[PDB]
Amino acid sequence: PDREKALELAVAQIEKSYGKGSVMRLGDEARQPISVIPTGSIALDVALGIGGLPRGRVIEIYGPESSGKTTVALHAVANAQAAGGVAAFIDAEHALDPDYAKKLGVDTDSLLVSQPDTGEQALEIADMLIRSGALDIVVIDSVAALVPRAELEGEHVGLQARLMSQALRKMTGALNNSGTTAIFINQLRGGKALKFYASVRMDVRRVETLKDGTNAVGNRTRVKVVKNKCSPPFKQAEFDILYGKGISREGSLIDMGVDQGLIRKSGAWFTYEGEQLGQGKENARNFLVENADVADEIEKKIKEKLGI
Repeated sequence: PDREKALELAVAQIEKSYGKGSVMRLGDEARQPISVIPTGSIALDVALGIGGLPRGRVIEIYGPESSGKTTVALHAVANAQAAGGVAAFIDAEHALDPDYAKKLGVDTDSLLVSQPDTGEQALEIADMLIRSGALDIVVIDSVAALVPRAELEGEHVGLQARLMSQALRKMTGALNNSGTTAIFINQLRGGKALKFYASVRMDVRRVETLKDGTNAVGNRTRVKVVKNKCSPPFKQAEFDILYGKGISREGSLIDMGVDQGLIRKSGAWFTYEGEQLGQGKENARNFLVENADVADEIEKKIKEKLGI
């Protein structure tokens, strides 16, 4: 007790001097904010502690080419919009499939999109939009492609990382005031700065291909929250990304349903509330999309349990 008070004291000071979430026990509960941006997977939302991505903060989603990181970012955009928010996409990759985006739920027609000339222009344009205070979310695709005017014009050579540092300093201010979430997408082969400014960092991988007899359906995706200033870090989540359709909300609800024991098994059968969802995972998955009311109740109960 003599020790516990001096430690609590120490933490309180640390917290007051450097920010809430500057230290925490990994077992601690998450302090729930007013609103967050759901990710598209409840499993990830849970892994994230606060039921989704935080507002007013920088976020980094990284992984190899074709890992699903864009898909996660696109789902963030869809939810933000679905709650009546405005969204922006700073595109230096020129890779966006809007039909795909549309099928996830993105209102593409009303999605702001910029295809910048340079790295600095991209980040300036980003800041300018953020300072409006009219945006809920902005996605920057991508870090690697934020090439500096000088490099794009002719001719020292370490300045791209310096451009990101400078830009993030400014942006972080604007983001905090505005309540806008910035997502940076990033490859593996200016991340040195982003790594520290980011309140959340998500490591995304493809784990394995999905079945459909002899032809596939998609990829089981794994995400580790390697950095989280809003809740205990180092948590991970797994969910399914189905080609042309995105994250299986339904499949994620089942997985977490059984994880929490709200959903039970009678062998291959999935029980809920004493009634059967389906035999095998895909019928359960299909049953939930055809029956939205019960899918929302499963989600309802999952959040009630975890306080998400």
